[PDB]
Order: sequence, then structure tokens, then C-alpha cells
Amino acid sequence: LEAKKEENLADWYSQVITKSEMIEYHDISGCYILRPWAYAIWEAIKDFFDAEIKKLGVENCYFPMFVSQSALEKEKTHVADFAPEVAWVTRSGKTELAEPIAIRPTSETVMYPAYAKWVQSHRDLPIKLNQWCNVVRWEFKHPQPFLRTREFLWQEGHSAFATMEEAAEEVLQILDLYAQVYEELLAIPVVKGRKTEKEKFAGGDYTTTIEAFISASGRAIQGGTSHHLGQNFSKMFEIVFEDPKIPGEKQFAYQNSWGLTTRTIGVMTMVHGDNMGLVLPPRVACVQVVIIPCGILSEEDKEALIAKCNDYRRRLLSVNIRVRADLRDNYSPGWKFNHWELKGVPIRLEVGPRDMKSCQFVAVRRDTGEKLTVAENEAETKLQAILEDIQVTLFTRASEDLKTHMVVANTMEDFQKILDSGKIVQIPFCGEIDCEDWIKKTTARMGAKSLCIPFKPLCELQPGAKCVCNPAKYYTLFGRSY
Amino acid sequence: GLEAKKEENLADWYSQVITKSEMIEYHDISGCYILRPWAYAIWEAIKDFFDAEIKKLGVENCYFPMFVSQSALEKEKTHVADFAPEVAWVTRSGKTELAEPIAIRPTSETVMYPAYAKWVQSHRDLPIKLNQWCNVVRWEFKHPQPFLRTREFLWQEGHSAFATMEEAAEEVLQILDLYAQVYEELLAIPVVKGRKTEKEKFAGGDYTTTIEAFISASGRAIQGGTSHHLGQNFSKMFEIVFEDPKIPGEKQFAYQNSWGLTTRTIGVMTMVHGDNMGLVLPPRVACVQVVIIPCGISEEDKEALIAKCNDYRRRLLSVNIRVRADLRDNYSPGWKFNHWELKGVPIRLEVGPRDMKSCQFVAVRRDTGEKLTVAENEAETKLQAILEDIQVTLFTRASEDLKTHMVVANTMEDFQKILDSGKIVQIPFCGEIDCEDWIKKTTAMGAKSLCIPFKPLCELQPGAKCVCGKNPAKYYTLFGRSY
Ligand SMILES: Nc1ncnc2c1ncn2[C@@H]1O[C@H](COP(=O)(O)OP(=O)(O)OP(=O)(O)O)[C@@H](O)[C@H]1O
Ligand SMILES: O[C@H]1CCCN[C@@H]1CCCn1cnc2c(Cl)c(Cl)ccc21
Ligand SMILES: O[C@H]1CCCN[C@@H]1CCCn1cnc2c(Cl)c(Cl)ccc21
Ligand SMILES: [Mg+2]
Ligand SMILES: [Mg+2]
Ligand SMILES: [Zn+2]
Ligand SMILES: [Zn+2]
Repeated sequence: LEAKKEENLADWYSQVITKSEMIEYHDISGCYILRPWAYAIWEAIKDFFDAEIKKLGVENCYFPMFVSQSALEKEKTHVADFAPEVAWVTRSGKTELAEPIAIRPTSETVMYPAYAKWVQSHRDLPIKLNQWCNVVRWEFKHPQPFLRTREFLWQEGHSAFATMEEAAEEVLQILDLYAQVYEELLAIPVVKGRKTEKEKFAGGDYTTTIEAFISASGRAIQGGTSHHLGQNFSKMFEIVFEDPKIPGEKQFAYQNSWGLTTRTIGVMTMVHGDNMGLVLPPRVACVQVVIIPCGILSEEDKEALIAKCNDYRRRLLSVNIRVRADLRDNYSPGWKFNHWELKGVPIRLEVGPRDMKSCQFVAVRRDTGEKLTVAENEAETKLQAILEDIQVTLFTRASEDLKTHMVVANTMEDFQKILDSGKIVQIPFCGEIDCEDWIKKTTARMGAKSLCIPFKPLCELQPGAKCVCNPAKYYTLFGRSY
Repeated sequence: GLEAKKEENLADWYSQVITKSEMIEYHDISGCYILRPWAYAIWEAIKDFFDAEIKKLGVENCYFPMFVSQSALEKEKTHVADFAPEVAWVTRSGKTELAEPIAIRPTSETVMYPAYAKWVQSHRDLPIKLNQWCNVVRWEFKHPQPFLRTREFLWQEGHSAFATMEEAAEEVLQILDLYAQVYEELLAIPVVKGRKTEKEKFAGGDYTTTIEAFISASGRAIQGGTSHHLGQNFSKMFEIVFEDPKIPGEKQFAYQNSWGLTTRTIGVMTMVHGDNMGLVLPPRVACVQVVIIPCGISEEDKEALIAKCNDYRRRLLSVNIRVRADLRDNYSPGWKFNHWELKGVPIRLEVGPRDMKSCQFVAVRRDTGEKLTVAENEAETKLQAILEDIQVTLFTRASEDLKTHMVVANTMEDFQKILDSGKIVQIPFCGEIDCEDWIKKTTAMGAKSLCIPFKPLCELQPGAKCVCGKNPAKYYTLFGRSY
């Protein structure tokens, strides 16, 4: 494949997603086809996350994709700048609808009137619901596959609680799971943090987040969000119960909402991706081991080359390794090597006739590319061991890049000095909005925006330190971002 | 506590139980309904099974855009003039009218087939077998019900493209037997397989296959699943061509199938097994198979009443039985008795205070009202035995309730008599379209062609004449009232 990754990041990414068979383009701009190689990743992420939130009592469901005209701005759910991102159905066939229907850009306007009818007492809480679904956002700044699409797949959770304490607990549990996804499955290191006033979801009380860093572009990307909504929506959609113990006080529910999208797949491509194609974290690669015969003129033993391949396959499916034998004879073995490497398969297993009656095979890992040979009997054992060092390696190496590329700055000239080195940086920060619109202006003369306030900043903020001016309220992570 | 009796008022009875079993909730937009977890659970079980089966025949899951361009939807003869009012069109983004109307997927052929054309550049690239679970909008043609006919629904869409007709035609009937499996092995609804007539099959295809279940209470059958052989109709329009390996420089157009199954299943299972005190759920699809409920309401030993339920719970989770202890205090056992019966849980497990010191408990079945009593120490043995026999009941009772209402008519003489007591009937039928618009007008709200059954109730013989009487009969056709 043509591109490097230092070079022109976009075109490299354009080619890796297309030539690894993950994405296909579509007539309608900003929409993309998820071919099975990519969709499988989403399924693995969804299978992990789904097991997780059922242990916390969340149940899956499905809500309509359509929201009323009346219902959508019946309440101050979103801010005025969100109106342009809403797609409207105007016509059915060619008979104009009496009233425009909107395609859900998020489900809050669709679920919360249901919560209000379901909740008529203390018994009815908590409500913890999840749905995996598609949402369209006519996203104004320009799209690229995965990172920012115009239709995309996500799960969105909405839970309603009677007491504050339970809500604030579920906000961080969900956030730790998101971090689990990025770090246990995708091998991406993340920073947990809270949004500022400029960047928090206006209709809530506070917004939690994880932030990943793409060194090649030098930008951070927010990989997931968990809101504590308090009762802003409770009192607006009138989700009230009366407790007979506390006679005669309207009790509003405490609500959270949380979401995680296919931008996850884009982040894993960008950070682990090389100039030989994709690189797949083993615990997410739909195929972890591809079996190939090579040898790297005779007749009857070529079906015995292929009968041993399907034995290799079956024996490790009994060890629950996901495996595909590539028994196509149409292609040179060398061609399949490039082919499955551009798709980033972690382990290639070569079995040749002169190595077969050696009672063995060679394995090549996609991480480093070195070759080893391990007992035919010792296959279950050793191949699964190799898949795990592949994962810890890709976590470690991407960890080393985030570790190197995140540093502390205390003044503005050297926050600017190190930010134009393509690194993200934590600064003492006021926290107020106008101080922040300014930082991003004075860093163009794109600009650096608030990524988050890390729960665990890199250094303690000392008493009386100021940001630019008012004194500094916390160390916040700043940087250029998607 | 439920209002309607099915016998009395079918529409209201159906509206009453789907809400009060907490399966669906209504919504501002007509024909749209929220699937609460109790319904979505049924759907997920179906999908965990169907996905397992069609993966063994090599289909792969994927996701295609929901928006279809004007050009592509009206590109070729995919649909007909009838089929373009049911399509929802997005025209504006915010207050900015879009240059070109975007249409919301009523099916995905027009999204996928441009993609097959680029993926297929030789016969090595075939077959292509893709499935997607997704939502579909059809702003359709009469007043709606939850499940049975909605305006957005969930389904799976299978699309396969082949080099030879033999392989394609093979997959159309493989798929259909899976649909029959879900309806029959999972849902305990017996079905009849069939082919559509020329009016009723998918116009853009060559022949389209179907399963039909029968709901007695209204007297109507329902189309429960769909498998089309498309021939080279679409390959020729969307130009899915490959080079022939033997004939230098000649295109072969691909052979295509498409098959689909919708959440309309859950509705028909509501209609079929639902009784007059609410739903009945076949156990291998019931998200919870056992409800444990304490009964009898001193504290120090009622704490041993609630701890004994939780050993059953743990004991039955070790047999991979899905079980719920409902140990809530804010509700009386009678209220739970009701609550879970309207949700159709197969086995209710009541424990009353001296049955703990008897080393007993009582088990109640959801179909019959049966009660047994079994020793504490039996965990594996008896509860699974009843969980599996409950399923055999729901199947047969609906099976012979199909053998009830599906009878032979060879003449009209009794066919209209044989149609309108809540009957479905096979007739000798011409095969041509207007004898059928006639049969349905001579019945009235008409008797429609449901399908042409594979494997009918009696063999036909030469020179038999249709109900039309003019032209002779090419096959026995399944007729009846139908949604
Ligand atoms: N257009 C999009 N394509 C893909 N993922 C998206 C898109 N918009 C948002 N996301 C993801 O959805 C998650 C929850 O959505 P959210 O409502 O927080 O979006 P947002 O804050 O408007 O996004 P952003 O700040 O990136 O513009 C985020 O963690 C983000 O990663
Ligand atoms: O962060 C997610 C997690 C999942 C639940 N919902 C919040 C909503 C974010 C709030 N939010 C973001 N973009 C929005 C648009 Cl475009 C509209 Cl119209 C309305 C609201 C919008
Ligand atoms: O059985 C499914 C499986 C997936 C492929 N398509 C067929 C039926 C399409 C045939 N088909 C049925 N209803 C349709 C409407 Cl409303 C429109 Cl607009 C267009 C086509 C329609
Ligand atoms: Mg946005
Ligand atoms: Mg944001
Ligand atoms: Zn400041
Ligand atoms: Zn006729």
C-alpha cells in the first residue's frame, strides 16, 4: 500500500480503511458502509459492554427514530446551536405531511415523556435503560469515516434515580466501563476527566469523559461521555413520584445519560495503524489466527496439506480462538500474507509440507513481525500466549506515546511552545468561559480547546496559583482536537 | 387485571395485553411504538438464534446507510409506481432545505447493490452473503397495530449474490426453513410454507417464498417471513457483472437472493398463544422462565422464607434456567401472581410458609393453570421437565388449532361457507391475477391469496377447474382472510 503514516495522515487513513475492507463510500455525503471486517469490531465492543451493563441492572430496549415537531422544542432540551444538525422528514411519497417529523439526533426528547408516564411512585425507580441504535447528525464540520459521521451507530443509556447518591455512582461506573473498552479491548490509553462550562452538555449538571490522543495528527479525541443530569430534565418533563413518608413534596427524579459510538473503531485504527495496513488488538480482531499453507509438483499430499489446516482450525476453536483457514488456491501464499496483513490479523500461521512432517508450523505476529516455531502439540497453549503479549505490547507502546506526549505547562508562552509541538498539555485554568474562548484564539495567532479536567491531574495545583489573570481552579488538559 | 376478552373484542384485547405486559408503549407519532425490555427480550432471543444458524452457512453481518439518494432509488425498476408513496423523504437540514431529497430505507437493495457491483470484479468475489439487523420505515397504507403492522419496525435483511443459479435457488429454501424454525421451534407457532402468486410476490423478483401462521380468534393468517429468488433482475440493473472463466470477454450477471424477517413475529405469538388473562410465552424465548414468589404474610423465620427462595434461585441458575426471585415487599403476592401472569412467565413458583417445613413448594404452569408439588431437593429434574412439556403444549394446541381451520374445498359450493366461519381453505386456482381479484370480491375485507403451498392438503388431478371454472387449475392455493 502507498502511504506511510508520518506523511499525510488523512490519505493514509482513507487508504487503510478502504484497502482493509472496513469501509465503503456511499452516494450520500458523510455516510459510510461498515463492511464485515469493521462491523465485527463493533460487535465485539458491543458484546463486552452489553455483558457489563446487565450486571448493573440496565436492560436493552428500542425507542422510535421519529420525534414530533411539537415534542422536540416543547422543552429546552438542547441549545439553539443544535437546531441545524436535525434532519427533518417532510414528505411521505409525495403527499406532504401535515407536520414535520424529525430523525432522532439523540433520544432524550423521545424517552423522557415515557419515563414520566412510567414513574408514578417510589416503586417505579430506578429506571436503567439502554438501546443500541443509529442516530443522524447533520454534522456541520466535515466528516471522515468513524471519527465524525452524519449517521452513526452508538449505544445511549438513560437511567432515572430517586436519590442523588445512586445517580452520581452510576455516572462513574459507566465511565470506568468506557475506559475499560478503550484500554482492555482496544488497547488505547485514556484520560478520565470532566468538561468545563463551555464544553459541558448545557442541559445537565456535569459531564464526564474519556479522552484519547492520536500522536500522528497530534489531536485528542473524546471517546465517550457520561452525564449526570440531576433534575433539569426531571422537572422539565415532569418525572415526579410522591413518597407517602414525605407528605406533599413533588419529588423529581435524578437522571444520567451516557453514550459511546463507532468513533471507537476510528481511534483504534489511528493509534495502532502502521504503513503495512491495519493493526488489530487481538481481543477485538474478528479473526485472530489465519491459517495458510505454504512451504516457505507433488499431488496427493496437497489435500493432506489442506486436511491438516482444517485440523489446526478445529483444534483451537475448541480453545475458543477465532480462526479462519485461507484455503483459496487462486492466490499465491505471498499474496495472502500481504492481504491479511493489510487487514491487521494478529497471528499468521504458515504450514508447509516440509514443515508439516517436521510436526510443526511457524507463526508470525502482526505487532513486531518476527517469526517463531512452536510444537504442533503445543499449539493451543502457545498460540493463545502469543495473542496476549500482542495485546499488552500494543497497550504498552501506545501508553508510552501518551506518556511522552502529555506534559505540564505553567506559563502561556510555553504552553504555546509545547502545544505547537503537537502535544497535549495540562494548564492551571480559571474555568470560566471567556478565559477559554480566548485561549483558543491566542493559540491560533486551529486552536487549543478544553479536552478535560483530569480526575488525576499530573501535578497538584498549589494554593493561590493563577491561570492567565482570577486564580486557577484546577489543572485542565488542553489541546487541538477533532 | 385485564379488560377485554379475546373472544369479545380482539382489537381491544390485543391493545390491552401488549401494554399491560409492558411490552410496548405508545408514542406521539402514529404507528410508532416503544419496545420495552420485555418485548425487546423476545426479539433478542430470536436474533441470537437466527444469527447462530445463518453464520453456519457463511453469511456475515454488516451495516449499511439508512439514507438512499433520489437517483439510486429511482435509478432502475427496483419497485413500481405503487411503491412510491410509502417512502419517507428527508428534505431539510435545520432550516436549510437540502439540494436533493434523501429517502429513508424502506428496504436496502438500492443501498447495497451499487456496492456489490464494485465488490464483484471476477467470480472469485462470489458468493457475497450479507445480513444486517436494522430499522425500516414504511409510511404505510391503512391504520396500524403494534407489531403486526407498524410504520417503523426492526428486521434482519439478508442479501446474497451467486455465480450460478443452482446455489442461489438452494439458499432460498435453506433460509425459509430457518424462518419456519424460529416460528415453530422457538415460538411454538406452526406454519405453512409456500410460494406467492403473480399478484402477491415481490414484483422485482422471479419467485418469492413465504411462511404463514394462522390466528384463529380473528380467523386470519399472517405472513411471517420471506425469502425471494431475484434471478438476474437486479444484477442487470445495478450491473453486478463478472467475467466468465471459459468464454473470453463475456459478462455473466450475478444471481441474487434477499430474505427478511420482522418484529411482526412477536405480535403473532401474542395473537396465537395469548389467553384471556394475558400473554403466554414459549419458554425457550421467555427471558425469565421461573418466577419464585414467597407467600404467607413473625419476622425471624420469614427471613428463612426469603433466604430459601434465594437458594432455589442459585440452585436453578446452576441449570442455566432463567429465574427471577420477586422478593419485593411493596407488593402483595396476589399482585405478583397477576403481574407475572400477564407477562406470560411459563412457570410460577410459589412458596408458602409450611411448605418450607414440608420441604415442598407449588409450581403453576402458565398454559393450563396446573399445579404440582415437588420435594425441595429435586432441582434439575422436575422444573425443566415441565418447562419443556409446556412448550410441547403450546405447539400442539396451536398445531391442531391449525388442523382445525385448514380444510379442503374442491368446489366453491361450500368454500364461501368454508371461508367465513373463521376458516382457511385451499382451492383449485387458475393462477392468473383477475380470477383472484374476483375470488376476493366474491367473498365480501376480502379473501386473499396467502400463498401457493408447497405440499397441499389433497392431491390435485388433471383437468380440474379453478373456482373461476373457465381455465384449469395449476395448483392448490391457500386462501383466507388475512392482515
Ligand atoms: N458525528 C459523530 N460521529 C461519531 N461519533 C460521534 C459523533 N458525534 C458525537 N460522537 C460521539 O458520541 C459520543 C456521545 O455524543 P455527544 O452527545 O457527547 O456528542 P458531542 O459532544 O456533540 O460531540 P463532539 O464534541 O465530538 O462534537 C461522544 O463521546 C462522541 O465520541
Ligand atoms: O451525550 C449523549 C449521550 C447519550 C444520551 N444523550 C446525550 C446527549 C448529548 C447532547 N447532544 C449532542 N448533540 C446533540 C444534538 Cl445535535 C441534538 Cl439536536 C440534541 C442533543 C444533542
Ligand atoms: O422481504 C424483503 C427482504 C429484504 C429485501 N426486500 C424484501 C422485500 C422488498 C419488497 N418490499 C416490501 N415492501 C416494500 C416497500 Cl413498502 C417498498 Cl417502498 C419497497 C419494497 C418493498
Ligand atoms: Mg456535536
Ligand atoms: Mg464535546
Ligand atoms: Zn484564566
Ligand atoms: Zn380462476
